[PDB]
Amino acid sequence: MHAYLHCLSHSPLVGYVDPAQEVLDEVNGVIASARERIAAFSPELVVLFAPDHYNGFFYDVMPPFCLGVGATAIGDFGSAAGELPVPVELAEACAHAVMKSGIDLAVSYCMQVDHGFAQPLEFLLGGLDKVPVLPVFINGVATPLPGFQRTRMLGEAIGRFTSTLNKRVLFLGSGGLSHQPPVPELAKADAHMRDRLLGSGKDLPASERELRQQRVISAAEKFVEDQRTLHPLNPIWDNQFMTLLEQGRIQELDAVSNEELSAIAGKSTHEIKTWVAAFAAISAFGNWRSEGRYYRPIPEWIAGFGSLSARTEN
Amino acid sequence: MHAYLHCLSHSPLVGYVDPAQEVLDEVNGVIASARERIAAFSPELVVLFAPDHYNGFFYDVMPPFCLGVGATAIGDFGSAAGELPVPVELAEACAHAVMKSGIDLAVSYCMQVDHGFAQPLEFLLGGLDKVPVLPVFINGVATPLPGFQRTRMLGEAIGRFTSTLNKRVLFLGSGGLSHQPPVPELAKADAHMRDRLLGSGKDLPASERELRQQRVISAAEKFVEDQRTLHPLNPIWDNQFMTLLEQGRIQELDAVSNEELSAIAGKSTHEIKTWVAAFAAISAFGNWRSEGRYYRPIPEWIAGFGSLSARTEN
Amino acid sequence: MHAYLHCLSHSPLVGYVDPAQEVLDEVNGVIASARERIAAFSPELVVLFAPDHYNGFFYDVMPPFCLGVGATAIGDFGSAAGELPVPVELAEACAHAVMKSGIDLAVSYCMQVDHGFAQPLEFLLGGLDKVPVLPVFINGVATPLPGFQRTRMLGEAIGRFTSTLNKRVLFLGSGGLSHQPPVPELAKADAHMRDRLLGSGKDLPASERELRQQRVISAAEKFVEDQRTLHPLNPIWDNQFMTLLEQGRIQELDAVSNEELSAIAGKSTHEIKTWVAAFAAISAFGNWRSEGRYYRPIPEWIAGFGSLSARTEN
Amino acid sequence: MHAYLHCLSHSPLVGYVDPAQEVLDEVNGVIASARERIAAFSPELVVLFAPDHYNGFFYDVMPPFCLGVGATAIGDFGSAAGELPVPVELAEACAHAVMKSGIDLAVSYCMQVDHGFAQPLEFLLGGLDKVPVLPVFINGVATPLPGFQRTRMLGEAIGRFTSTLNKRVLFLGSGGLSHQPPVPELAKADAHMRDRLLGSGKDLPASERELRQQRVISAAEKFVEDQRTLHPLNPIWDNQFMTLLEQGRIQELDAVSNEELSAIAGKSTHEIKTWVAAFAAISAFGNWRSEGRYYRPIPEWIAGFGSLSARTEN
Amino acid sequence: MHAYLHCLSHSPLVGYVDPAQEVLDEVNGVIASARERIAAFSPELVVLFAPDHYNGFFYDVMPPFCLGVGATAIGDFGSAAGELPVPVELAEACAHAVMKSGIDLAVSYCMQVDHGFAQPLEFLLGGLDKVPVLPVFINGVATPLPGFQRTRMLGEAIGRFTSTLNKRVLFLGSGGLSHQPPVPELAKADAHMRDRLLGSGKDLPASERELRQQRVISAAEKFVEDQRTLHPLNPIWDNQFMTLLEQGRIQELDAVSNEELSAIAGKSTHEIKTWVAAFAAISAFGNWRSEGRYYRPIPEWIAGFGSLSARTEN
Amino acid sequence: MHAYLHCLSHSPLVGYVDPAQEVLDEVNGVIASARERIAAFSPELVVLFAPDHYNGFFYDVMPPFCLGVGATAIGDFGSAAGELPVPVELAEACAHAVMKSGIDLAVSYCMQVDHGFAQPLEFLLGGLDKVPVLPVFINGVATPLPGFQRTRMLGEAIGRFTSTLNKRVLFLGSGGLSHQPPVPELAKADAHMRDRLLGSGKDLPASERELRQQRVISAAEKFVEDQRTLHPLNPIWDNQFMTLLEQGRIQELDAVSNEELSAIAGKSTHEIKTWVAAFAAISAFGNWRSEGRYYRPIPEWIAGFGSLSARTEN
Repeated sequence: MHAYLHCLSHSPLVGYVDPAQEVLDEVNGVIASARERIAAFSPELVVLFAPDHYNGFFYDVMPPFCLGVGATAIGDFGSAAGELPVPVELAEACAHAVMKSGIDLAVSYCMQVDHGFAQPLEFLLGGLDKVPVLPVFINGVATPLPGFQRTRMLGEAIGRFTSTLNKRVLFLGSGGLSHQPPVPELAKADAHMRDRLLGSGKDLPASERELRQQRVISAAEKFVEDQRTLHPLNPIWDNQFMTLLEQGRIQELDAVSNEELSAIAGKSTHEIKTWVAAFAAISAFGNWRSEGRYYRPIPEWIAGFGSLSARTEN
Repeated sequence: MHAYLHCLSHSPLVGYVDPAQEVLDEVNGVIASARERIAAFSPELVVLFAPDHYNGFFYDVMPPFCLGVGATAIGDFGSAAGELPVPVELAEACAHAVMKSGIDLAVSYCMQVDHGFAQPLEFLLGGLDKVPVLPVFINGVATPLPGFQRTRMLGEAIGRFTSTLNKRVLFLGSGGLSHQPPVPELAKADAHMRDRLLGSGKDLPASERELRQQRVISAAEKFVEDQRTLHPLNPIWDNQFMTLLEQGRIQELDAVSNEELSAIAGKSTHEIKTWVAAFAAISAFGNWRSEGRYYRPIPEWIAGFGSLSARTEN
Repeated sequence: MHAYLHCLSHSPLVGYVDPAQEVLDEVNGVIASARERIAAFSPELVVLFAPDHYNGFFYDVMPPFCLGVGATAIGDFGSAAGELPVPVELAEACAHAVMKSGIDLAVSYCMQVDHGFAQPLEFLLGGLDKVPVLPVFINGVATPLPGFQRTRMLGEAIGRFTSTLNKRVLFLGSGGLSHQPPVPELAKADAHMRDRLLGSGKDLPASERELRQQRVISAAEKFVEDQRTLHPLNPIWDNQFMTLLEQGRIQELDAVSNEELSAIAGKSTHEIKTWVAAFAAISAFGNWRSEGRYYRPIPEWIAGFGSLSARTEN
Repeated sequence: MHAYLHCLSHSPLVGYVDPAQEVLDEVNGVIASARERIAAFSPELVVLFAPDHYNGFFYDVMPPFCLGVGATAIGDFGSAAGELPVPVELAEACAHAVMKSGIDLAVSYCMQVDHGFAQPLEFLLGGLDKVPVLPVFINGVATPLPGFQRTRMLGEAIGRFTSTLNKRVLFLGSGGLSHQPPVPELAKADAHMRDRLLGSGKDLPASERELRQQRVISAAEKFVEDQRTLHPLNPIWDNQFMTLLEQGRIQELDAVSNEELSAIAGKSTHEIKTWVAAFAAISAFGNWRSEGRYYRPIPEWIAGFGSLSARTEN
Repeated sequence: MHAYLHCLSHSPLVGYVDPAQEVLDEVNGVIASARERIAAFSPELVVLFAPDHYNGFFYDVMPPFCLGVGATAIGDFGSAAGELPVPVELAEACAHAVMKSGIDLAVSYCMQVDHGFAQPLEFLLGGLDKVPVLPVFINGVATPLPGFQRTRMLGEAIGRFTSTLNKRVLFLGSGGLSHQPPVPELAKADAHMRDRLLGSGKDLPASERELRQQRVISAAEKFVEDQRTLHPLNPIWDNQFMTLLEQGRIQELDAVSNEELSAIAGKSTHEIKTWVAAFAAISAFGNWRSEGRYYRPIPEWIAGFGSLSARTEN
Repeated sequence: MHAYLHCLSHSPLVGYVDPAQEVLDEVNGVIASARERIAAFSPELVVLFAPDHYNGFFYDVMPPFCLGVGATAIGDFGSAAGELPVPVELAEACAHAVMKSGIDLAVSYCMQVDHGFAQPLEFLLGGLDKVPVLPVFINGVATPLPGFQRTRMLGEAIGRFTSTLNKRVLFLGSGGLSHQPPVPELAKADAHMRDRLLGSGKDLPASERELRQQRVISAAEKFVEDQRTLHPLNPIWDNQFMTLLEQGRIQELDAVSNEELSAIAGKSTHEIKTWVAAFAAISAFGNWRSEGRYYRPIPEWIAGFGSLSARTEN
């Protein structure tokens, strides 16, 4: 059995607000190197964990985990749009096995996904339709939120299921590190914002999407001006987190509460739960080891960019 | 601490197809007696487990468990319609505590409910708005389905949470016993039926609702003609199940697989999972004992009608 | 101690309905290669697990496991007919030891067997009378059925018994993978079909045998036309099953219920229980390893053909 | 829950060879007293363990345990003949549950039974058709034989299953104590005797039945002449066995091997395994206590007559 | 051995901002009743847990727990001022034993205390110098903060130590329930505010004290105007907490993180840790039971007033 | 991960009272060799455990452990004076993690330190500002005192925290071995000495500092005259202690009570607790080994000079 893992922050701000071009070159070089490593691995199946940003899931129903038997990228932020090559029958078998294993997993047959699902596929495989995909959505914005413990459990379940497919599997994690975009809050939402959150946000007009993009860009530029306008980045905790992952010590993450993490690093950090899931999955394939570790704070994009890869040693 | 529990089959066929009027009188007498016992108990908070019949939850997102912070009865089958008195803040606290306890529970702020939520409230409390409610939906129709183990876990979580509210609590279970209405299947669904299941079933026209009601009535009359046209009722398993509940031996239900139960009693039986949840909850209040046990097969209504109650011994 | 194991689907449809001749050549090549490997091993004793198809066991008495002290092939489907070289005294000792070990095993002194016992012997050893045999029948058609747990237990018992014979042992598994021939059902059987199932099926006239063969052939051709006329094949589950066997993880099969498997793959799949027994047996000889894995779905023969071998590493 | 148990030796020699008439009166008085106690209990369901004497089960297939979904008494020795009121659906559910529990239990839809099943019903209920019955056959003549351990396990399984029927249950044990009738042996059987044992013994002519009856009568009279012509009775072991049962210490019977018992008391003693099963069953109903203990050796009938009863203390 | 426990919110706003006078009367009645119960108990030693409000402990050194061998009330808010009758030698022995038991406890020989230590003594004993005292300070304002686990451990240590003094002991808890006064924050503190926090706050001029009092009064009046200007009160969590204490289930409080509590109820809630300590202490005296439970939210005083008492049953 | 450890006695008497100059040369050679080894290691972060001598901590508050977020050396005994390069944010994260781990740790933002913190930095790194520092103060003079058990626990907590910083870490221990300077005692302190101990000792005039220095020098010369004027040195226990450390057997130090050690070696020995902490820390980095062991009693300086180093084996 063989397995390859890669986790990568996603940049909604690509071509909108940009840092010194040299840094951009370094980032692109890292991306290309990872892409080449994967192409060398030549995967057959792609498992993709990713969060959403109020595009398909809304407060009409908000599950902690969802699995997309049918998915479609809506092409936000100029990202790719269209359907995704999901192996329906395999997906249904996976859902059945996971839920039997003791995880409470919603399913969906027409899922709407955004750049959070698009960018990793484009950057790492050069298109949406290259390889069969198993999109898995993890809530990371709307409280209450799943804890680290359950996320690890979910990762292990999917890992043990896929370990018996006799294929070469690639796991992706698409959550950025500590950062804070200007995300609306339901508690302080007005009537219209509440209505958008409740389920009318599937059909946002292009004007509203552009307005939200401008909000994100302006907040990012303000964060460039000062890190205290929002939660300043925490390089210390980022390095802590990645190092904990590398040493294979995810057990120790159970001790952290959700709002512990919210207080330390800011509420948008919960995206990183995707990473945890990914790593848990690979631990079901026997021993392994990491590589390609890279990190860099970026004032221009609120995010602290990071990337990591791991590979099973057969 | 004090707690009262009651489980009762729901009859969508009330006034459409009817048995010998004497049986109807006996049923109504049982209902009235239970109602009087509850009124004697004088509850302060009502926790209500119930299934759906493709009215608010559709294959756009289908969670195994959902909790309704905001709910509204749509008045199907001539049942009551309108909003429900949900204690918002209490509901949010409950959701937080449950999910922290290790259960993966979706939430919703605008839930659509049908007779499955209406009839028990009307019959046992004389109206929707009498007491604060905590509506909890459990999937029982669309595979994959939660197992008995997880349902018991959910019940225990809610039970331990509510045990510390220092109130008098009433638990309701609204799932009928073994039966089979003519429920559409997504696997064999046509394009239009699939579209209705995917999420367009929230806005079914009155013509479609009447057509579905006529389908149910006709299938019920056919089942009256013969029990082999569909799955014949299994009185043996019904009595087995109730007796297992009475003796407080729900642990032994873990050994049963979902499609074990489907094969033995027919796929519609999964509704009874609500009952399990209810009983698990009351076990968190200390010792207790049952009463009011009653059961009777009914050819006219596909269901095998049943009812049960239990009470904590302080 | 030395042991060799081989499992192979049996094709009642050989020369009746046939696929593209190239596929036939590939199949025969695989068979010949396995035969040569066995001939290299040069066994002294053959333990043979196989199912029946209503030929000697009938509802007069239907045991879950039976051991044939005396056996005779009746030459169905043009397969070989005649007696089998059973080492009587060794067989009786085996039965005694197995039953002492805690398995409830019927015995028989005049067993009637069909192609399910003939084809593997002919194809792998070139005749019925080449080597001493221990025929063991496992029920796989008439409910209730033994579970995976007990089948594994039986395999282990026979394995530990034979491990002390100081011989070179060959284990055979003769159950096909997921498929569905047109098997009669006692529940829906008419008076005559019920009478045939009850015990009068030992003396089926050649006309009835030919009629049943024609039923099988016609149903196979219909299944060629469409896989939904009956249960479509499940390549996913087949590969799952074989991979689980190869990694030596049969323990995880205990979690599957009989009608779990029936729902996933179709009721005829229960034949594969033979395979499980075989593998369990070899695990009693110390460490081992697999080889020769091969699989291919075949529309023409309802079966999904498969084959596997394993060998102890002394 | 309520349960009553009774075990009683069966006398094939009633009216053929008789002891002093006073002893006969005492025996009949004991029988009548037990009958009255049962009639006071007023059972709803009867579970009946009994052995056979080469009348329906023959070496074509010989299971250790069998359960009769359909049964018929053939009226041997002038005993009653006709069908038995078996609750088919309940029987099938019982078989399913037992086999799931981990016991390997054959089933049969047309079972032939003899006086061993008739006499207890006539003597204790006054007819075959008074109450629903669950006939369970236990092998006690043809080696290899089930051990005490497995018999206890079977009893417990049936007990826990029936405990949830919410009925009043009566358990019967119909095996005599230590004795030895002239039973043919397959090992020393001639060609004709072997053929009769193999399966042609279902249709024994009345001449052969009368010959076998005369053999039994003559051997009984010889045993009257001397207890050393066959195995002499062992009153010590009989009292040992009953006392062990009364104190609820059946666990200690596991240490006894089958041929330990054969050597101590004679090979026909294995019938008493029925008793063990019965007692195990009642232990699943909570605490209980015994009564009516009675024993007496009888030279005239080879058997050492015994009888015992027990009752749950609610 | 005998022990009495009482916990009571402290009101810095007494006579500054006042609610409806009837509520004031009810509060005073509760206080008087508790006082009478204590006077009936007639204690010999008083253990007093209380927080501070930047009056003696400052960021020059900020311990999690401190024990005052010598203490002095500075008479803030018009509360009493002067020394406290501390049994020096007993105090030193207590410190030694506690630290030996495994708790890391600072000590101080000249401690400055404020109304948080004064009001309970005046209200419950009618003066500072009535009974010997053991003042114990618990940090509840300056992060990082001790968790519930360690606080319980501290309580148990003191409890077991005092249990062997052969005296009648009274435990006091002086932390208010959920509320939020306008407390300065070091992170956002200016140069002067930081200097005051660092240790120059021991000698605050009367002008600064009056300014801080006016800040508290104005913030309280604003909170009267709206509960969202600061964190609104959480009656649900208050009742949760008290009920958990009453049932003797403080173990379950370990699962709560500090900033869990901060998020749910507001950062000032940490005062209630005193209560936990108190209860833990009494658990070292054998069984006990509660009484006098009382609670009431008050808009006028930001606090949600509460009071509770418990007593050992000898 | 990589870690280097070094422990070294501190000599307040440098240039005041001196031994034979050859011994001085040997000491300086050892110091230089250790310095070169460290410079080869090239550390990035320095964790420094050290005691105080009544310079910043006084009986106003005396914690067992304190962590200095902000520190300043006051230049006693002619040692260096000025600020220290403390990585504020890293320090706060460390404090949070340690206290969460279950250690009760005070914090301070303006800490005053003396030669006990200065000399090791100057001698081993050539200045105060070379590397980031984490000053940690351990009480070793004022009873009650922390035990060995808790000190080891503290060391382990800091070790596991720093192990995930992905840096190269240097641990320092700055406590001398068995000795006794003329330290004032609070119990026998007069009014003025008590006032100095209570907190007025932060602002000791240069005259008082010179007087205390002269007291130390005179007591040292008297100890040169005779070792019985104070507690004579215990070379046996010193070698015992170092050997126990080298073999990695610090667990066995838990059995020693504080005043056990006080009786054996004299009350000033408690300084060595720093060493214990250091070693515990390094044990969190995996295996390691010691070197550079050196010891020598010195009559002239009351101390028994010692030095030790250890290094992780990657």
